Amino acid sequence: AMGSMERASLIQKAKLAEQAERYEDMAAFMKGAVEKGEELSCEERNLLSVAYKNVVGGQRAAWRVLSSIEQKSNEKGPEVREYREKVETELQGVCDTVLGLLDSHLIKEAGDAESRVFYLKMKGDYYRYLAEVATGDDKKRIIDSARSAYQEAMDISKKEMPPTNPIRLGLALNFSVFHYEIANSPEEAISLAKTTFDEAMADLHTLSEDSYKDSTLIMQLLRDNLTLWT
Amino acid sequence: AMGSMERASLIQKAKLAEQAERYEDMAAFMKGAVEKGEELSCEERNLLSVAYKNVVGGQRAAWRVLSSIEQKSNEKGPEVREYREKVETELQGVCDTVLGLLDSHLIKEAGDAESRVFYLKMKGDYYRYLAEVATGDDKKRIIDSARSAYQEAMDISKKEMPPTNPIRLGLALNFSVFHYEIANSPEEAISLAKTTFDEAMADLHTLSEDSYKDSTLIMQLLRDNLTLWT
Amino acid sequence: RPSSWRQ
Amino acid sequence: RPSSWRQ
Ligand SMILES: *Cc1ccc(-n2ccnc2-c2ccccc2)c(C(F)(F)F)c1
Ligand SMILES: *Cc1ccc(-n2ccnc2-c2ccccc2)c(C(F)(F)F)c1
Ligand SMILES: [Ca+2]
Ligand SMILES: [Ca+2]
Ligand SMILES: [Ca+2]
Ligand SMILES: [Ca+2]
Ligand SMILES: [Cl-]
Ligand SMILES: [Cl-]
Repeated sequence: AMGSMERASLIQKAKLAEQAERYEDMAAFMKGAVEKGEELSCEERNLLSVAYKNVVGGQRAAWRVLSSIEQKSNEKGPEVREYREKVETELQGVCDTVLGLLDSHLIKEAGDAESRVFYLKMKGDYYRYLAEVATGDDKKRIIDSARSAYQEAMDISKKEMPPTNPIRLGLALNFSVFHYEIANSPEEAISLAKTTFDEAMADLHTLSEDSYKDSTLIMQLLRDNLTLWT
Repeated sequence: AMGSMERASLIQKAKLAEQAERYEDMAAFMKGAVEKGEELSCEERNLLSVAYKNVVGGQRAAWRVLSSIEQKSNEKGPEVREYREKVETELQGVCDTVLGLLDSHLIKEAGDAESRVFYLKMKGDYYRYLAEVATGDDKKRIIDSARSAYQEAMDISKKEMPPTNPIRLGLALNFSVFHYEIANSPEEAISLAKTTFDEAMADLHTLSEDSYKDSTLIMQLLRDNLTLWT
Repeated sequence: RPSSWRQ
Repeated sequence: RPSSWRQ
């Protein structure tokens, strides 16, 4: 639907939509920008991620509210299940849209470590969101798709980025959450968070004041999870 | 689109959507319920109002952000104006939808003071939201449509309701805001807020503890505006 | 901006 | 619920 709008205008409108807290619009503008077929800059990748994370974050929060109501009712009519299913189908549609952009063709064109890790982290995240609602015969395959994307991103990040790099840290944070919440592997989650935190700490001395702030912010999230989990 | 869903199911799903903070869904469910053609109960009127107030409230907040950016740019390309216009058109569409439900046929079937005042207050509010964005040749007529709806609601409320009735108080509060922000009549706004507050204060002695809480909550909003305006 | 009715 | 990456 964005085919007639200039790439630069889509990016500009995505930034306006962010300021206006219109995240559905923001995601639609960024989808249009991706579909222009050019690679995305660092700033543009961040806009894409912010837009879809906010859209799917609202859907996930709503799904959790409805799932809790549904579980209490099963301890009435079909309405709670029907509405939870409606929200779930919408959420799955957004995840499928993001995964489709990554597969056509953001990942295959991403050769630099920063871009490839970013997109593989996204792929892991959106399969993780699908896994949160999955219950059928493809749930194990959904979980393995998330794991495989995160693992490839981890392998690249360890070879190509310093331990304080914000995308490397955020990837490790999210893969640890995957281990804890999705894969039923709390020890792996804790080990990954601890090792990531400690290796970043030992590399902070190389950073400028601004980079130090970026890295320590994400390290604090790792610490918050370790405090919750231990 | 809700024609195949039972009225009771639409109401139930509106309540679930509220709990899930899915206000667009909530508004769609309540629109479907209104279109069943039956009058709405007190609780159902509240659901209708909450749903649309939240939808249009988000649109108004976004419109104000974009309008401020646009005005700073006019002190670049067409994108800010284009996107403000997109949000504005959406907002106008929601207001037109609400006004259409009121005109077909909620108001004409509302004979009790509580329902008729409620719907006329809504009519004033949604014309007021249209007036906030209006700039063309029908802006004076939009303002007069809001004024006329509020005035009819005021006349009924003064004849049929005690001065502490929450709908009477909320109507007076919103009509005062109309005077201050839309009609360029700050003295009328202040007078209305003061007279409403004082007449409610003098009637609090008749109320139960729970009704006292309901009325004093809205009186506090009148006081907040008087403090801002004087 | 003044307060109109809110929950 | 633990924290995944957030702004
Ligand atoms: C998933 C993730 C992890 C970190 C960051 N982030 C935080 C601060 N800077 C960055 C960043 C900057 C440039 C490239 C990659 C990451 C993000 C964010 F970019 F979305 F903020 C996302
Ligand atoms: C516009 C408006 C004004 C007051 C109220 N309100 C607050 C508390 N109770 C009520 C009420 C109850 C029953 C009928 C009408 C009003 C509302 C609200 F109902 F939306 F809360 C709205
Ligand atoms: Ca072009
Ligand atoms: Ca490339
Ligand atoms: Ca029926
Ligand atoms: Ca009637
Ligand atoms: Cl549904
Ligand atoms: Cl636009």
